[PDB]
Amino acid sequence: GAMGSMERASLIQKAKLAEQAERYEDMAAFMKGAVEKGEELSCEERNLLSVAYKNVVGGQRAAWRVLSSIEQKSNEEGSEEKGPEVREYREKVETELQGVCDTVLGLLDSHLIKEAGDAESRVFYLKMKGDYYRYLAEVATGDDKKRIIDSARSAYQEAMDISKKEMPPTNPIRLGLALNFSVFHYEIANSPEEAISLAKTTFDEAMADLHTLSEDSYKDSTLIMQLLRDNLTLWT
Amino acid sequence: GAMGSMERASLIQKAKLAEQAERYEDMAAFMKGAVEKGEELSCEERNLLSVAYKNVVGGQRAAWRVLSSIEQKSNEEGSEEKGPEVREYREKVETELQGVCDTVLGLLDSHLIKEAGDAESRVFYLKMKGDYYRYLAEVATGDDKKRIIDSARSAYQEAMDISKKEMPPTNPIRLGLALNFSVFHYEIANSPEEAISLAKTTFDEAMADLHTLSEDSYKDSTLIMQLLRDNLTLWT
Amino acid sequence: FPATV
Amino acid sequence: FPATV
Ligand SMILES: [Ca+2]
Ligand SMILES: [Ca+2]
Ligand SMILES: [Ca+2]
Ligand SMILES: [Ca+2]
Ligand SMILES: [Ca+2]
Ligand SMILES: [Ca+2]
Ligand SMILES: [Ca+2]
Ligand SMILES: [Ca+2]
Ligand SMILES: [Cl-]
Ligand SMILES: [Cl-]
Repeated sequence: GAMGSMERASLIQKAKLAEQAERYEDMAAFMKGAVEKGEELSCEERNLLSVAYKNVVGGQRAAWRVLSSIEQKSNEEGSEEKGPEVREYREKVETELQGVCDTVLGLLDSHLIKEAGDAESRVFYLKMKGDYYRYLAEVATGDDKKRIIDSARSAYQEAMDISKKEMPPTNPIRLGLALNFSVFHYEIANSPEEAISLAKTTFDEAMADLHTLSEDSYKDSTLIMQLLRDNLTLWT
Repeated sequence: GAMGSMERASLIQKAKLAEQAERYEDMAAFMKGAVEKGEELSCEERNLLSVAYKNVVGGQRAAWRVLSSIEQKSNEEGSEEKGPEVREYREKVETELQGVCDTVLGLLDSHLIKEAGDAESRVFYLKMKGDYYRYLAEVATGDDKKRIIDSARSAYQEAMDISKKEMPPTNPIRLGLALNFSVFHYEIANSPEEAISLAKTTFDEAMADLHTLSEDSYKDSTLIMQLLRDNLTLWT
Repeated sequence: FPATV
Repeated sequence: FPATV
């Protein structure tokens, strides 16, 4: 580990600087270093980890989609042969993306999830596991596609089960988990009805619990509820 | 060179794909590979090279500015001591930026400039030399700052001399050169009057030659003329 | 593309 | 910051 010689607190400090500078690859490397110190992460630190990798993989996914669209067009009737370059470069980006996913999944397996006992941490990490398997599924085309999809499903489902038992329906982690699992259903699992049912039930159960919340908690929850509504509007 | 085994045409093709995918680090690496094939670059290829590195260094410069501002605030009276981390990370970004500048300057010196005989190529490359020395000057604080500034000045001045002899006053390369040299004067050389004089003379001489142009050339030239006007408005 | 967090 | 190209 290139970050092995840097203090944990310094890695966290620098991750926050990297975020301010929109240097998300650096941010992710600092946070990977912090995880590899072996101590559990605080709430703030978990969110630094997720922001960093979300931004890195988000850029890769966007690039992959551009290149995949170009590649698809190249394989239409009437398209002139341009050689192996589009496929090669799409493959390059794909391999980089898979590498980032494998890095995140590796951190979760060694050893964030096994040490996470509180619902807020455990659900957070299992949601991340589902998310990064979902990103692997987006680019999968081979013999392991079904197993990758099932890995995402299994992680999300464990997170859902804990969240329903241990968290209020307005909890932002619970809401975000449901949002993303709903998208998994729609986009990955070919289950649009399940996606819609989950988003609607999640929204409605949160609505009914808003009365319990402070002004600041209400703002946090209603933000994510609006994302559920946005997806429902897209899908209906 | 990691790109040594890839065909020149494939590197160019992939640079164009990387641009579409907003993968500017990849784009720059492909174009560096293409330059290192040893052949001269076409107009289109020169512009691919410049776009790639402009985007890479532009991101680094933006990050450097964020971190420098944080560092400056940390050295104000009343600011709590936070340790060496801000300086260290600013230095990290700075070193990366200097590395990209040195890479570009290296390509220009080995051997793009010496083989560039036409005004359009030679001015383009000398403008680039001035630009990347200017970026080095932005972060310079030591004993070589004066020499870095003089290197930028010298490159810009050679480009200006050729452009005035060999190009019409509306030529976009000539206009962009003048725009950037004017900014050098204002921001680097502590010469705001020279900056303003250059921008105004450039604008006025271009205005007088627009009548010679096609509709499409007029659009190209007037776009850059508006940037000169924008700077003049900022500075007066 | 749908919203995720 | 001023415009450059
Ligand atoms: Ca320590
Ligand atoms: Ca044809
Ligand atoms: Ca592949
Ligand atoms: Ca139905
Ligand atoms: Ca060849
Ligand atoms: Ca104090
Ligand atoms: Ca330095
Ligand atoms: Ca004056
Ligand atoms: Cl490639
Ligand atoms: Cl550092």
